[PDB]
Amino acid sequence: IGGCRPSAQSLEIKHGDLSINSANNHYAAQTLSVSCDVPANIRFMLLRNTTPTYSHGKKFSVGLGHGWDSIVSVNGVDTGETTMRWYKAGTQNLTIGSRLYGESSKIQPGVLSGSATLLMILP
Amino acid sequence: AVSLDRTRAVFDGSEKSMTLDISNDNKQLPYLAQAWIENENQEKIITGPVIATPPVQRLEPGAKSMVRLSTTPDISKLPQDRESLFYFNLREIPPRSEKANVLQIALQTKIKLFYRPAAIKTRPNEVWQDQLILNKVSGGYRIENPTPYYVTVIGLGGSEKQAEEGEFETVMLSPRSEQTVKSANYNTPYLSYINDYGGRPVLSFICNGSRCSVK
Repeated sequence: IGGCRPSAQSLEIKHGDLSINSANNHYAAQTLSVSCDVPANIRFMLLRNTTPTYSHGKKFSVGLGHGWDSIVSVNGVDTGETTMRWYKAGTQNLTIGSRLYGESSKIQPGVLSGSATLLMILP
Repeated sequence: AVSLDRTRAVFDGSEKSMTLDISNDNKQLPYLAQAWIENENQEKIITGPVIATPPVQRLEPGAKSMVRLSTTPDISKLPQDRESLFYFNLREIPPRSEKANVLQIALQTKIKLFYRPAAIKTRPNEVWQDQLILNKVSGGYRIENPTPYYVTVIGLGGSEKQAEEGEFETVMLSPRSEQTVKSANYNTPYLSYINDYGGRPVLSFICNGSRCSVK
């Protein structure tokens, strides 16, 4: 009978104006709201579309182009996944964070663009 | 932006196909919707025994539509006395960003898709979950599922409220199987699960020694 409902707004993490000098280590976040009519449990997993230019160990990341990467996080986790629980009906928030560059930044700046998939596995 | 109408899907094997309603809840932007099936190990499969159509479609803002799940002849290779597990996936594709320096996040939803052969079709007023058996053992309970259906257990406590509020790691029992979980000892165990429709019933157990069954 249908379940939790995430907000419909487009999810775009905007870093805005960025200078080739001061572009790395920038940070920007987006907040996705989720309303459930019954107590619930949802597992969120990040999946990469754009391939990372650099290596980041265990941290999840995507490619923003022109020699630039981004470490994406959910609810403050860089690991790549997190679970949210509703002990009762209501709205809970999931925050997505984005930190730039990493490793050997021998960039070639010029308008960054990238993307990742936020998967919700329902029990 | 693109939502689904349920949390799990049951495919009655007596039918040839069924549909699921999807909706683009975003009112300003059009989205593409990708649908596909994965096997029990979450590996995408494109040649059956179960398929989704269309693989991709466009939804204007606020538009409503659906995805059709169908079977191929190979569906007969599956066991007929129990459920087989698949997963349904729906991933959105937002329009390219109009601004510069942007990380787009696309939502995807995966739900359990239960293939239920006609041979084990149930009567809409039947509850196979009350056949479950809880055997008290060191550290918890050995839960038995003698039915031909998958059972998703979400709660287990000493009381009704504990079963539905208490912290518990959800486990899904495959048909005709058993699994052991850690937990305190309860004089009158209460277990909660999620049924075919998303309902979350609670079962009260009575114990005969270390053997507990539904009252």
